[PDB]
Amino acid sequence: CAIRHPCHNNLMNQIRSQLAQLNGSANALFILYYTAQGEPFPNNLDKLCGPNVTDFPPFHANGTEKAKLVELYRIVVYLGTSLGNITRDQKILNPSALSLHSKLNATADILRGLLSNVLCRLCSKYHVGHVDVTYGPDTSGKDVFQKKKLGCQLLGKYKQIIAVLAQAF
Amino acid sequence: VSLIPDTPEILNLSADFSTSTLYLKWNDRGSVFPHRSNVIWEIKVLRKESMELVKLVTHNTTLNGKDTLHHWSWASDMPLECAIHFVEIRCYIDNLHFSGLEEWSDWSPVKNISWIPDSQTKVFPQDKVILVGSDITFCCVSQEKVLSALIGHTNCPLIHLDGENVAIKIRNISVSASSGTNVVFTTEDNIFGTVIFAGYPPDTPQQLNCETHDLKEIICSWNPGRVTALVGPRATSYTLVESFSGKYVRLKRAEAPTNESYQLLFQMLPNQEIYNFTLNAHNPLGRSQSTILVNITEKVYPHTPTSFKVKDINSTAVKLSWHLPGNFAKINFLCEIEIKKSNSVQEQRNVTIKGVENSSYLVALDKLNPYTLYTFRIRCSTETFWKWSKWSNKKQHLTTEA
Amino acid sequence: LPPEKPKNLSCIVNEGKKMRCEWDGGRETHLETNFTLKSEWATHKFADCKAKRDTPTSCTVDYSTVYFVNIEVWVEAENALGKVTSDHINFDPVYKVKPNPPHNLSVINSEELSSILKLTWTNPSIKSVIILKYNIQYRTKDASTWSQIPPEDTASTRSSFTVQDLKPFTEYVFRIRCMKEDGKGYWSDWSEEASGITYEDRPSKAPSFWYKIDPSHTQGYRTVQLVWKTLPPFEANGKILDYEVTLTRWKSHLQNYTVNATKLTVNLTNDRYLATLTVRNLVGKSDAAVLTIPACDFQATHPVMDLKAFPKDNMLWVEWTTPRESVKKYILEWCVLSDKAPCITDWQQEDGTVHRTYLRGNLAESKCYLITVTPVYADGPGSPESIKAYLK
Ligand SMILES: *[C@@H]1O[C@H](CO)[C@@H](O[C@@H]2O[C@H](CO)[C@@H](O)[C@H](O)[C@H]2NC(C)=O)[C@H](O)[C@H]1NC(C)=O
Ligand SMILES: *[C@@H]1O[C@H](CO)[C@@H](O[C@@H]2O[C@H](CO)[C@@H](O)[C@H](O)[C@H]2NC(C)=O)[C@H](O)[C@H]1NC(C)=O
Ligand SMILES: *[C@@H]1O[C@H](CO)[C@@H](O[C@@H]2O[C@H](CO)[C@@H](O)[C@H](O)[C@H]2NC(C)=O)[C@H](O)[C@H]1NC(C)=O
Ligand SMILES: *[C@@H]1O[C@H](CO)[C@@H](O[C@@H]2O[C@H](CO)[C@@H](O)[C@H](O)[C@H]2NC(C)=O)[C@H](O)[C@H]1NC(C)=O
Ligand SMILES: *[C@@H]1O[C@H](CO)[C@@H](O[C@@H]2O[C@H](CO)[C@@H](O)[C@H](O)[C@H]2NC(C)=O)[C@H](O)[C@H]1NC(C)=O
Ligand SMILES: *[C@@H]1O[C@H](CO)[C@@H](O)[C@H](O)[C@H]1NC(C)=O
Ligand SMILES: *[C@@H]1O[C@H](CO)[C@@H](O)[C@H](O)[C@H]1NC(C)=O
Ligand SMILES: *[C@@H]1O[C@H](CO)[C@@H](O)[C@H](O)[C@H]1NC(C)=O
Ligand SMILES: *[C@@H]1O[C@H](CO)[C@@H](O)[C@H](O)[C@H]1NC(C)=O
Ligand SMILES: *[C@@H]1O[C@H](CO)[C@@H](O)[C@H](O)[C@H]1NC(C)=O
Repeated sequence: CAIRHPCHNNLMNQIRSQLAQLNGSANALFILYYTAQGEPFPNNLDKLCGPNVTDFPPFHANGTEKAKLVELYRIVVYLGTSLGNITRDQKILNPSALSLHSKLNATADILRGLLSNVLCRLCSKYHVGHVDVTYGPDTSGKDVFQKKKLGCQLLGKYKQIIAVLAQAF
Repeated sequence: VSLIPDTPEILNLSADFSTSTLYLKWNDRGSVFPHRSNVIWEIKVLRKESMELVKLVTHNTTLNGKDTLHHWSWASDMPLECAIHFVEIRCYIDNLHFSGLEEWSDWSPVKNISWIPDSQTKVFPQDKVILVGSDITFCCVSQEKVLSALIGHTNCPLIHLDGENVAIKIRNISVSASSGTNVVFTTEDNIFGTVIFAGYPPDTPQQLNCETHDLKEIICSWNPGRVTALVGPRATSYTLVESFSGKYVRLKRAEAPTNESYQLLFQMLPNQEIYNFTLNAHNPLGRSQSTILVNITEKVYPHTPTSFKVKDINSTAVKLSWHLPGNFAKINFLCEIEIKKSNSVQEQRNVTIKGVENSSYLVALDKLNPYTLYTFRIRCSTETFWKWSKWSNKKQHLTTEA
Repeated sequence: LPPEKPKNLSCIVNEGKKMRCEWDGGRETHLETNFTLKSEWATHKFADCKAKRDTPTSCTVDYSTVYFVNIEVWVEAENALGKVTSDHINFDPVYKVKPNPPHNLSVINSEELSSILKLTWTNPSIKSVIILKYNIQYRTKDASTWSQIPPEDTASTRSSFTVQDLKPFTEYVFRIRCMKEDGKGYWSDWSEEASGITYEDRPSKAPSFWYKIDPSHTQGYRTVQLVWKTLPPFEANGKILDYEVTLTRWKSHLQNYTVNATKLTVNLTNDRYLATLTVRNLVGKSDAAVLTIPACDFQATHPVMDLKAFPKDNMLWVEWTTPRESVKKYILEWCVLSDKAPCITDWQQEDGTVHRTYLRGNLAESKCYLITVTPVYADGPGSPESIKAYLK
């Protein structure tokens, strides 16, 4: 892992507080997103912004701490990539909104912080050395309506998974 | 006798699914008819199981009894990927030297085109940009029943098509927002929709004038008119081109929080003395332009002097020396030095100074009093009258008295 | 001249903005130096803080601050000859957070209760991340030193607090600041001052009063003069509305008056009477005093002996020997003997136990005052005595 200096010891409480803040910021970001997306979206939320994604890393609550941390690392990597893509798409489509972009940037910063913390913990405790990460395509493009729908569904799934992780850890 | 024209045959038919238009071509058998009789060709465009939507007529004549190809195109109001379209043609010859009756010829054999599904998109068109107030029809092809459709939370009525397809006729659309309005088709368990863009043509850029700070480049700015309501990759792009020389520069819209007025850099060409600019504006809906002719010598705006000192020898009073960047070695200057007394009076005087290289300048004075709480201030102009240069930092360095 | 280690490595984080770290200067070393601050997340570093040459005081950071993530920061200074680095520390930026003061402080009074007050405020946006503890200081309308509230009460995140054991009709000012709960961190600035006011429950113990009578005007008909002092605006507990005095005796008299002023003129008979004075406020249930007016013909009834009044110092101190076993109260009067003009008298009430006191008036110098002491007994006042005394 090429650790420069040993980590702290309160990493568990740190990542718990980070997960709580992530749940809160994710709820707020989802509200802002389905409020600022458009007019036909809030009326048909159950069909447009359903929490169903064709590909998402699963999570096992009954698993061990090491497996839970590995799954959390994979999930936060995927969430960071998808959040960067969605932020780029939203900046391209609607440059007027600013609070949405600020919330997206804050969420990305907190996600990167949690990623660094969990990597530090996993490399200082179990000495995993290296992890396996799979990268995919953009999975959203060439269609404005499909972009919007996929972004809203991804944000809903992210809100659900962060509400689950807040209680899991 | 009864003169019946020969039944024409359709050579080839095609369609452009991008802009939803049809292409028809045929060759009249003029080689058989030697006379130069006038003819008329009528083309009927019938769709959705012989509905006879539109009928056109084209008046032509045989070119000296020869066979030449004629091309005819028409833009359909409904996307070609929504329903089938048939087309047939027939002719009626009218000979001036014929005595018998003349009837209409039989219709050409049927020639239809059907769009085969090659993409996953189900609503047409896709990301179309039209003028505000234009009439457009949206179609949604699918295999299941459609419940309703709505764009501006209106729930407009829907019309039926041949096979399990529906369409909506939205007349006199309204102005769209930064994002296109969603034309969704609520199915039983899914929702398919697209976006439409309604923008205005680019307004003519008014207030097009520009001066120069130095004889090296020109900065010509302007302001747009009415907002086109189009932001993103479809926004307008202004381009300034030169008439005589032909050089052109392009403005960049990278950063989103843009300024109110758009400036533009244009490097000066060696020894022209005459500038005749012509600004261009592009947009997927329209275009505008505006020209202006200025004299770069008289349209000059000097810069404020920086890093100047107030000191001289024990002789007569201070000879100032200011620094002014740029290239003015050919033209002279008219820096008016305003001297102010002890909050009592302020006399005015101006002296001419020839241009020099990119360095400081030199000037002389004449019989200034002792200290008397004197202060200095300079504002340069030019022999050609224009806006005077901005004021610099005031100094009050006094040559020793008594 | 190598610069010494820039030690003492002070650093502070601010809420809503970026952090900044400080250091020590050392000797002048007569050479230009550029301090290069460093950052380290133990996994990835960032840009180095370059201290501006015009004012190289703390730092100029560029990265956003994130909590619950440790970071190692140290100072690096180097002149034209030599290189030396400062020590390293590992701290959490969540502890050095300096919160914002609460805003929109509100104060509302309670009904029928004067000591109990209510204090409501609004917590800042940092209440969701950390636990805030409060420190409230209160003082009266005009005070130099504030009163500290025991910090053991305001030791948790709360939106409202109730103050008690307060005096009625006393305006008070409040202010509050907040910081982290565990005591680690810097205190926030003081909030805006909010005024308040208590209730007006009930007046003081008794509005003491004294009667004045003239001789027989028309064959036994005598005029009585009732006068009383104004209660100061700390015992009346509210604005004075009106005074109410009742009088009844001799099987036939029963009256009540609501005169707004202190002076009222009523003509009574020669028979005795019982006085009872109340002062009604906006609440009610006032207190009542008592006074016994004597009969027609009474003798000296134990006059006062050994009366004295003297200077030394700055106030005429009256004194007398202890009277007989039965004495109710002392109410002495005094006026100045002005030439070619009559005198108007003032008065004040004293308890039965007190035998020496100082008068409270607006006396002047180089004047002669005739102080008369009237001993009040159970069955009417006694024979008074007078004495003259200068001021200076
Ligand atoms: C429309 O045009 C198509 C041509 O694509 C016609 O389909 C032809 O039908 C004849 C006899 O029905 C066949 O011999 C050809 O092989 C078909 N061509 C194909 C499949 O490419 C069709 O008949 C025309 N008319 C209608 C109503 O669809
Ligand atoms: C298309 O609709 C717009 C508004 O929906 C119409 O604009 C109105 O026009 C009337 C008179 O023509 C005005 O009194 C209104 O103030 C206009 N309203 C707005 C919002 O502009 C427009 O006239 C319609 N087009 C046609 C051809 O009728
Ligand atoms: C700039 O030079 C042109 C010469 O080509 C002047 O003439 C204009 O030329 C453009 C060519 O696109 C025409 O569209 C204009 O109608 C012409 N104008 C006239 C008055 O003939 C042009 O006038 C010059 N610019 C200015 C500002 O005078
Ligand atoms: C554009 O500006 C130049 C410079 O001011 C003008 O050139 C001047 O022409 C007058 C003749 O009327 C001469 O007396 C000056 O000496 C010239 N100034 C120079 C050469 O620096 C030129 O005439 C202007 N163009 C027009 C069309 O008026
Ligand atoms: C305190 O009450 C005032 C009303 O008296 C309000 O202050 C507003 O605060 C917001 C955001 O801080 C500003 O945009 C408004 O301009 C303020 N004034 C008004 C009249 O709304 C608000 O209710 C409270 N503010 C705070 C900081 O607690
Ligand atoms: C320096 O250390 C002293 C402790 O003696 C104290 O003033 C503070 O902690 C430090 N101050 C600065 C400005 O670094
Ligand atoms: C600061 O001083 C150092 C001396 O070692 C020099 O190398 C550097 O260029 C100076 N400027 C900055 C911005 O660091
Ligand atoms: C005063 O006495 C009169 C006697 O009838 C009575 O009517 C009135 O209510 C009394 N007022 C008060 C304030 O007690
Ligand atoms: C007289 O009484 C009235 C209330 O009836 C009130 O104005 C005040 O107590 C008195 N007036 C003055 C001038 O003091
Ligand atoms: C004053 O007293 C006399 C008694 O002789 C009588 O007129 C009445 O009681 C009083 N009059 C007034 C106006 O107070």
